[PDB]
Amino acid sequence: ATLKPLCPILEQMSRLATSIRYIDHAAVLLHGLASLLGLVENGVILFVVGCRMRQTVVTTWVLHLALSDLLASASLPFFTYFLAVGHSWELGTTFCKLHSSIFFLNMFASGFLLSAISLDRCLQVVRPVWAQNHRTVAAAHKVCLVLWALAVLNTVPYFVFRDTISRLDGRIMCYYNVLLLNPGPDRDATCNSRQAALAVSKFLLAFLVPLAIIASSHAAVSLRLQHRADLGLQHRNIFEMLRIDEGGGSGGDEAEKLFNQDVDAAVRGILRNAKLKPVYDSLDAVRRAALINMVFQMGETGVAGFTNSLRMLQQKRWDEAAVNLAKSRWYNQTPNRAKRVITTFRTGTWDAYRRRPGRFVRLVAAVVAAFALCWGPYHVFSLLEARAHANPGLRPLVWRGLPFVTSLAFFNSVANPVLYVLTCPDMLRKLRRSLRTVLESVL
Ligand SMILES: CN([C@@H]1CCc2c(c3ccccc3n2CC(=O)O)C1)S(=O)(=O)c1ccc(F)cc1
Ligand SMILES: CCCCCCCC/C=C\CCCCCCCC(=O)O
Ligand SMILES: CCCCCCCC/C=C\CCCCCCCC(=O)O
Repeated sequence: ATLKPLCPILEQMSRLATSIRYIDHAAVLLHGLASLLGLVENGVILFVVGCRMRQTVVTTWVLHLALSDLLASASLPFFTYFLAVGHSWELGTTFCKLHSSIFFLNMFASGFLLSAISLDRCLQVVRPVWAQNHRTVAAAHKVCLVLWALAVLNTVPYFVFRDTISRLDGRIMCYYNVLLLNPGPDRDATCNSRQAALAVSKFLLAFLVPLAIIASSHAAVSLRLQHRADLGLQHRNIFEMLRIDEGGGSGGDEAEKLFNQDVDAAVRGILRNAKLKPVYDSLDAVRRAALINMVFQMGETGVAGFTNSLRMLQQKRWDEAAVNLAKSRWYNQTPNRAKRVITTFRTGTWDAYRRRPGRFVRLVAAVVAAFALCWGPYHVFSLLEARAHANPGLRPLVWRGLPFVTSLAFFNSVANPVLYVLTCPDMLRKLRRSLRTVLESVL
């Protein structure tokens, strides 16, 4: 036989005269239905958004946001089995680590994605010139891959410090064991230090900091839109295009700004090139603005690569240039930012990017609301559990609330897909269409 040293928080939990267990069937059914609903709801969401819906940047955020919830409701039926046998983990040690990791993986992922969403909207409003030339779908996909890697990285310690602990009544707990690996000379000290180190860091990186970014990005937008509304109602600013001085301040540090919008710098480069300058002189003010965007999107070298297209613009053969530009890799990989430039060359009319209002606003505000209401109460008790190492009086209070608010965060994965439909008419329409098509196939 063996013997492991445990933290005082655990030892009391390991001591609460019979092998017979009482089964709360109500919780079994409650978590049972939540498993099926959670899998089916997020299941059809991924299909509707990903297969039968036009792919943009915002729908990419939601797509990954529905993927983490799918994994979250995949671990749920194993937790139902846990309750079915009277609160006991009977599926080995390695499966205990993996099952627990999913909960934390979904936690960090959801907190990072809600941050990315708020920042994507912020860049769209605060820096219009940059956004229209770089906010592509492929970039949105690339960002998510980084976020998941950081999500996995932050769930590494929780995988390590999970362990199965035998009780005195026969049950087997699956919970924290901060002494499992590399315990210091002082067990009591390292029990408290690394426990608070987990509760505090998880509270900041995955909740408080997301909420801070969300609220901070929300205030920047509302003020920027108010200023823009005042500019639009001015007679002078009627046909103005590619503005920068909306944020105020001087215009001397334009070459040093992140998410750059230095329009003047590109113009000097255009005149420096022997290929682009005579073409630039041929075009009118509107078609010059579209040429600058091309320089912004692929650089001077790439724009000078379209020989036949430049020759067509210089002779004012617009429709002929439009046909040529449409058969390129530039238009094939990023159609949205490309179609806007090509059409400008055709019509000779400018289409304002800052005219287009944001989408999925009702969706994000609803998911955030559910996010703060489900993970809110959880972190409150989690921080108290770390505090309960020095104060013994808080311990019975933790044993009551923590099992509930944990299941509350669990049910967050079941709430979101319902909220997706109620705040997005396009989603609901596309769903009833698929539903009707499916039912018609049988008849
Ligand atoms: C009910 N059991 C755990 C409660 C807390 C908890 C569990 C769990 C499983 C996966 C992911 C997270 C989980 N949490 C919350 C957390 O890890 O912070 C099961 S229990 O009987 O072992 C238990 C009951 C009361 C308690 F205070 C601690 C553990
Ligand atoms: C296993 C059961 C659940 C399966 C439901 C349907 C799965 C298919 C979902 C969409 C697949 C194609 C997605 C294409 C968009 C890629 C966007 C991205 O992930 O960056
Ligand atoms: C499965 C149980 C989990 C449910 C947790 C609660 C989820 C819903 C949270 C609050 C949603 C409120 C939405 C706020 C926007 C209201 C829409 C409006 O009036 O414009």
